[PDB]
Amino acid sequence: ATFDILNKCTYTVWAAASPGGGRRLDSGQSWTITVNPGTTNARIWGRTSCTFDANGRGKCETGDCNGLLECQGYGSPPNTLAEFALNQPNNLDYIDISLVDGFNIPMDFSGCRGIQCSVDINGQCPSELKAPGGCNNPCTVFKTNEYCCTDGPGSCGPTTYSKFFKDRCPDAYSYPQDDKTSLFTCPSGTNYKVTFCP
Repeated sequence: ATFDILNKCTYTVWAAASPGGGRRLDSGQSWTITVNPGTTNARIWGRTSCTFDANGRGKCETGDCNGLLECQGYGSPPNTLAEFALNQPNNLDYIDISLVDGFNIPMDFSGCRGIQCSVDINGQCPSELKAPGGCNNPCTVFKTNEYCCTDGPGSCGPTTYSKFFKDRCPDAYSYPQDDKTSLFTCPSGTNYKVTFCP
């Protein structure tokens, strides 16, 4: 599948992908990548307030991936995520926006349907969850089963903190087991667009 990733934010977003790497996107810029069928565990995000040297090493305020421009692994929360797994059984791609590793930049993820989390989550973030440049999920910050769902299927459910996210972005995962209303599929062969600040 192809992914067009577009920055419509008024500020530079250093886009990142696992797998795929990373690119500086100033306002209005785009980066198109191919992710092969069968890839699972994949994600596209944006990073704010980065600084990189001529070799691409440095540090981002949000979403930092081991201090590289061209990521080779996941970023540090808080980071809004476009998650996907391609060509799964019955020729299905499974897509979602997740807030389980936090929020940093508003996002639209579109394929056979549009998913969008665009409200001002940073401006409204509870003080328990605030981070520089974003809003953490309570699971990242408070490590208990109530928010992290480690104790098995059905052992957790929505909390006051996850409802903060879900009330604002009903279609994105707000806690780890938030699948019924956050996990979507498209037919394999669909191509995708991820847009920052839609």
